[PDB]
Amino acid sequence: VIPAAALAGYTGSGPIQLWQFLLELLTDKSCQSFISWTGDGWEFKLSDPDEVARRWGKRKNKPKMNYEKLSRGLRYYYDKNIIHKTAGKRYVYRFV
DNA sequence: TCGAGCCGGAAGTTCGA
DNA sequence: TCGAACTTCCGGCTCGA
Repeated sequence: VIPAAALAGYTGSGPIQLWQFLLELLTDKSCQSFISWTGDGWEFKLSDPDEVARRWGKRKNKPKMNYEKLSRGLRYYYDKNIIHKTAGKRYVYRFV
């Protein structure tokens, strides 16, 4: 249930691109047991990023990273038109 | 009445060409 | 060698039960 490293298998061919990784993990395995992926147009909410949130901080050899970070670094990520957060709730994320 | 998560700004080091 | 890129630290705002 972690086909990320198996799907990616994308080697140390340079650090991955932030959103490309997140976007690759998005349209990936089930995502029903650890998060919520609607089966309609393109809506993505983070229900329980327990494995995602700790993988995010693990890549940096950092043991634990709360989710506030993503609301932090992901927010400042409005540099390119790639992932915009939804003004609906707070754990609702979206991509263009 | 009380706690929790989200956001605002800046600085610092490294990548590919 | 050049410029941009993503990360992390400090402290502050408001909502629901």
